[PDB]
Amino acid sequence: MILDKKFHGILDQGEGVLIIFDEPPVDKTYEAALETIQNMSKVVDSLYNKAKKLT
Amino acid sequence: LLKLFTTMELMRWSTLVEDYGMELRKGSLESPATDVFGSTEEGEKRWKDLKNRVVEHNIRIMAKYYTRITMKRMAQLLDLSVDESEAFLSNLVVNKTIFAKVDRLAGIINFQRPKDPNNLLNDWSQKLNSLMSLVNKTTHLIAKEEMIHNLQ
Amino acid sequence: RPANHRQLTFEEIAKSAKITVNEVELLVMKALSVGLVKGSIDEVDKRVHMTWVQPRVLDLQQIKGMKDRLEFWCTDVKSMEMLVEHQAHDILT
Amino acid sequence: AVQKVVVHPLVLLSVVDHFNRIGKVGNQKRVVGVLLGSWQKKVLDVSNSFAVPFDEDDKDDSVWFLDHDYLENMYGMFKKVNARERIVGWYHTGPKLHKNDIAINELMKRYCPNSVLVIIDVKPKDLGLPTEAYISVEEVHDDGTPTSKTFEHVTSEIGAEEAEEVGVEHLLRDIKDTTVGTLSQRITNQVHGLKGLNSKLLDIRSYLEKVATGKLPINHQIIYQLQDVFNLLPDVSLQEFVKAFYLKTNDQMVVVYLASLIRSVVALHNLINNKIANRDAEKKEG
Repeated sequence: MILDKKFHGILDQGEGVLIIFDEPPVDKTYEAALETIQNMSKVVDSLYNKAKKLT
Repeated sequence: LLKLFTTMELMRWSTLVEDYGMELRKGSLESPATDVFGSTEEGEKRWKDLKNRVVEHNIRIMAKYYTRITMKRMAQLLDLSVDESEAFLSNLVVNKTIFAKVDRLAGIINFQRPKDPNNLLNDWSQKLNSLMSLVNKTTHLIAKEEMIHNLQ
Repeated sequence: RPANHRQLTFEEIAKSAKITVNEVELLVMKALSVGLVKGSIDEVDKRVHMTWVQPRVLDLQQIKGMKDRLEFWCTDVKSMEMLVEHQAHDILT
Repeated sequence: AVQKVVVHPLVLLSVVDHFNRIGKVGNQKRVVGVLLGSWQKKVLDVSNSFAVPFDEDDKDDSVWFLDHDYLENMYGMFKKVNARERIVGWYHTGPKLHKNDIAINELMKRYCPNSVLVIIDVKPKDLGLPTEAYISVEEVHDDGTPTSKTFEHVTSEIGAEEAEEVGVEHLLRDIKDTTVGTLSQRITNQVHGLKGLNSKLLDIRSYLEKVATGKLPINHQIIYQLQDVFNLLPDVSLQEFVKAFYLKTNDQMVVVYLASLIRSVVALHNLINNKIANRDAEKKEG
């Protein structure tokens, strides 16, 4: 059920220690990574227009 | 009633044992104590759930203070077994103890020290501390600056 | 001690109050019950952390130390103002 | 009772008129003006005011000259032309609070309701806010001193409702609006250290002077709260706030990626037009 991600937790065999944690700011790295991936096409297309007009 | 009002200091119930005993003995006032103990089981439920109710209520009072009373030592000062303290925790899981921290190795519990998001908790504390120092510093500074004007 | 590891332990309380280690919890519990202190200690091993408190009588070493730390804060804010404003006024204005 | 007040700049420009109609006589004393406002609502709102001939004595401070007929006639005609505003209090232009102000304010405490007091400066050289609302209420003191009139500082704000913003903005033509961004922020971040430096440096010198050379109790009781709040920040070791520096510095990294990426997007039209315009204008020029 942790592999199913229904709640926050992780098991243990050697020590049996239970740890519960969460990561609230999920909407930052998604929007940032999408801006990087979308801007890659912008810079590459710019290099296509300049590479087309120069050579 | 004053001991049950607020700020319940951790005291021994043995002092209340003779108080309840004389409460059953004296007939000048609160006479129907034998009527409280009329039924063979109802009075026992009122007494066991009474001492249980105050031994949970004092936990709810000391839970506001973050002093880390170290309930492992508290179980030694109260002279009771840790098993019925685990049953008391079984009363806390229905008493909304979800805001707590336990330990696998030791037995000390923590009613504080959350994950502490710095954007909410330390944000709030720094806001009230810094701003309170700013406006509180602002009031008595010029207020005293007006208090010294009368010396001329 | 206003600064420099304000954190302390119950040894000074039990030593100054000639009381046992079993009653220091009731002592700090009464101290929090009166309402003159708000200290909450997150310790594991026995420690004494305190918070806001009022002298209410007098302190001359805290008047002189108040002038020392106060003048230090003032000259540090002045030093940061001259430092940042020195080149900041010349490059931004 | 009253948490904050609202003072329009019209009364302070009427103090500019107090400094205009002097006539170069050589007195320039604390001319007392009759402050007007709206005491109905919990917040105080000054709309306009007027003045009354006020003259004191050189040596004796207890001399004060007011007028009841002029107050009832100016207030009667002002109420006849505008009945939405009534008497509230007064104000003096003197920078120092004299002892006679309890007797001057006592008249408008008897005849008028609880009057608010405002101390301003004759010369606009003070960088701080010139208006300080001082409520005239009697407070019980813990030391046992007899109950007397106490002037507690009430916070004040200088705002205009509809027209005075337009008139001030048109008459100045030099001040700038909010204008969030580089200049309005960096100016505050540059001069703010002087804005606190002149206040604190201007206060703690006479404060430290009155520490050793002080008598006539200055309410030393509040000094314990002063140094207490000053000692409520005992140079935190910053151990717990490290992760907060990681959060604010991570937002700094977000601003880095936004600046670099967005500016890299802005470089498109420039680094394209610079070529397609120059080479085509050059190849088609002749």
